[PDB]
Amino acid sequence: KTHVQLSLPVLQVRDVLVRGFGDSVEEVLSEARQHLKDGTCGLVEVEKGVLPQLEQPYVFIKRSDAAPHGHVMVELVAELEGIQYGRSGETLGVLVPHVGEIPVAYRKVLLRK
Repeated sequence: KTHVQLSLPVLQVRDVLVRGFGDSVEEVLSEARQHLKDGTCGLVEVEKGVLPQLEQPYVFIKRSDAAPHGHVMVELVAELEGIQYGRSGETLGVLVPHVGEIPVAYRKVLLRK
């Protein structure tokens, strides 16, 4: 399937144990996609002071369209030293590995895979 319905655990930035997916734009997009498939991917909602507490490169989910079955259609955009790899809509948040942190909420997304 080109799209996959996911429910992403929303994590508080200060709870996150593994603060990024790796060391290159290509690695973090690779790792993010694998964690999304394996159900081991969390979402941090971006506000003032969040991104400096996470590791670059960042992986964002961004709205790709204006929402089947409650699931917002999203795609992945990476960012390193202020350059983004991809073009998409509004940021829903930054992706991180999920290693058992307790979420505050779930974000239903339809991931372009």
